[PDB]
Amino acid sequence: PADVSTFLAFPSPEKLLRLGPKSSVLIAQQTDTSDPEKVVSAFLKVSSVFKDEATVRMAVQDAVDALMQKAFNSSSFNSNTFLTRLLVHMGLLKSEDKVKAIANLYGPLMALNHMVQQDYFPKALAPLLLAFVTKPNSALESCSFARHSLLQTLYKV
Amino acid sequence: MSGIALSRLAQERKAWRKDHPFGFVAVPTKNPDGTMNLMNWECAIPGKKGTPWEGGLFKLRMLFKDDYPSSPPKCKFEPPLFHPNVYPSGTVCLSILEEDKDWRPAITIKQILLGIQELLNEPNIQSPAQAEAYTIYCQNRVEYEKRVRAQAKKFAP
Repeated sequence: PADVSTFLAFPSPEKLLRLGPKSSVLIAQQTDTSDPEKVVSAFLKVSSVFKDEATVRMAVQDAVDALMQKAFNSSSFNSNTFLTRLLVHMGLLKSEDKVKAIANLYGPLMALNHMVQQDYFPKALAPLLLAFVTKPNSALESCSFARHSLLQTLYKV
Repeated sequence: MSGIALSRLAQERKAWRKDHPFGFVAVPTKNPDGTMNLMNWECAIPGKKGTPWEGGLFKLRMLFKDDYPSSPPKCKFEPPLFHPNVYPSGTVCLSILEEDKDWRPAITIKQILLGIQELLNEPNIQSPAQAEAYTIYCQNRVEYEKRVRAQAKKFAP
């Protein structure tokens, strides 16, 4: 077996699957969704293990859904802050504080592709996400497939 | 150990008081004991005539660090403004306000305030500081200008 903390510390597809059949619930349960920064962190760590393979894709998508549903459904959760910090951590928007933008945006983009199609997703965030995913950026250009996919999906929101 | 910063700031205050652009305000705040706090200035920038910012008076605080002028002052609109290059915190971005960019001793308070005034109607769309204003500017210019005019009227003296 595995635990959520160990998974978040050193994310891997295998560790996610080892969390068990209820991994999605556990990731959400163990994340302090009252803090947008922590939600961005969990979202990116979970999405970092995305692989276009049945079991992993499902595990990542389910975890993203449980986490974001829990975060977004709180009337006190600032969805705009979440989006801003997500863009900052993805290296698409600058910030006043120093952050270590992730190296690979493939997983995050594929996770977002799934997220924006869910009922819990605040549609008001779609235009902002679209603006920053379409904006020129080397990291995004390296993940053309995932980028084009997410944009095509955003056009349908 | 801010003696060097204070020496320069005292001269900048005298220079500003002697001559500055009409409509602009830049005055040191006061310490509890009544003396001037040259490290914290309350300023105001008038919208440029002929632009959607006309009529508005935008207040900002200029904060100087102890190592000034090796470092540029931190400029923050109070309250924060709707503009692509102004962070939600109110901090405004300019190349001349970045130590690793164009900040140099030759830069004056007049140059900074005039630079920020110019930035108002001529944003740097390539380097946004907020997702909101950037998104609207790029997706609906007419709507963006409408929001700018409303904000200018809101802050009209």
